[PDB]
Amino acid sequence: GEELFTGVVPILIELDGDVNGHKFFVRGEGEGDATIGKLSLKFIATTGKLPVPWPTLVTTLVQAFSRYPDHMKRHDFFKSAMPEGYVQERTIYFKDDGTYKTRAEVKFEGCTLVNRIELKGIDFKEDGNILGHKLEYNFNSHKVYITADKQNNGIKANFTIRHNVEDGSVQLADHYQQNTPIGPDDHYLSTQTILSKDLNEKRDHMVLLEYVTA
Amino acid sequence: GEELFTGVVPILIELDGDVNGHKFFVRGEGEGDATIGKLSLKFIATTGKLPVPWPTLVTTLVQAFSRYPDHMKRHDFFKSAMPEGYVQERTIYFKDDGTYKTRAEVKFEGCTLVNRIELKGIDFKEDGNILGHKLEYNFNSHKVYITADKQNNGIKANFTIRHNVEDGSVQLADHYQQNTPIGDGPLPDDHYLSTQTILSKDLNEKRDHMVLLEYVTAAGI
Repeated sequence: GEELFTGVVPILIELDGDVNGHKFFVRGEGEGDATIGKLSLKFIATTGKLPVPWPTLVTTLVQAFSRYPDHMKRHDFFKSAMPEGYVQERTIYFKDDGTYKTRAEVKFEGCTLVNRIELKGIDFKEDGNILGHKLEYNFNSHKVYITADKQNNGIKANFTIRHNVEDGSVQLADHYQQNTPIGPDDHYLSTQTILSKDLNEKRDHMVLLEYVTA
Repeated sequence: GEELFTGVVPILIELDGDVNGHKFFVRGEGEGDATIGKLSLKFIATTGKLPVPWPTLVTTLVQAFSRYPDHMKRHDFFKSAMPEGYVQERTIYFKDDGTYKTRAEVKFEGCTLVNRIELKGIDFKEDGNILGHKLEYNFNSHKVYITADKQNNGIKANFTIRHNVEDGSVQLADHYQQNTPIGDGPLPDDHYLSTQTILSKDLNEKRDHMVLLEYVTAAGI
């Protein structure tokens, strides 16, 4: 399915989220290029100020755009699932803090790639790093190891994101991933991310850029 | 229909040309937006300096990216033919000179819109405006009158490009269009396409080329 990822591909991302009863919705549009890894998206919270800081949704808000090199093309499960797409399920444990349960389907709708996500977060501490918005507006580089899932015919991944916090400590988020096709050897995805803001935009937003290679 | 023309669409253009025996090939790539009417393309002559000046190829080298406003959406024949596409057959008469006959298939091939063109030119003067490269590297604003052709289930168009000549004269090029859908399920009253075009060059680029930017909108009604 890599046949569909040569050159720039338009992207739509919709996240239906519920953290501790706090209902919110995020829409993102942009382009992705998987020849260089470039991911460029802008997200908008159509339901007010987010109850949760933007950097925690980064891992939830398209690894199909990883810049798999010539000797690692056989291992790209993500593109190969397209245009049928795949289902991405994740469990995110914020240490000493609440937890995420995310189900995501990444599929082609026409010529555009769509990532429709449902998120549920419970047992989060108010006045803490997540609900208290104490997390820095950053996302540092992380390696994500991908392995093959023998039972369900897809891939699984686990990694720990280190969120920088304003006072100076470090907030950790343990990730557990499961990808399943709708219709690979041990390698990793090295990711870089920049977070910016659009000054003409007053709705709570996030502009991100990403470089992903394997 | 028009749904494939919301937002930026990638474009590939390939020209197989035969003018007075002088064989050439032109390849073009870029993007189009039909919400604002913007075309951004770069063409390369992969076979040496063209026997004919670039401007003469402008009209031949995807009117589907014209910016039909919401109240003239019904009249957009080009978009309605997609993704199966349409055939553009054109005859171009240069006054006191030779003539172009172009057959082109503009269709969606995957997520890219492709314009494959066959061009044949005869009876051109070696000592004239075209073969002599007397035409300036520009393209002035032109209106393209569209009427509905019910018999061929498409559209026909007539317009005349005024090509500037270096001495100060004007070379005229009479155009005659006929567009035919490749499938079925695609007819607009008399309206026109007002077009602006800039022809530029990339200094990094060693091959005979042409970079253009174009703004096409629909009006008259």
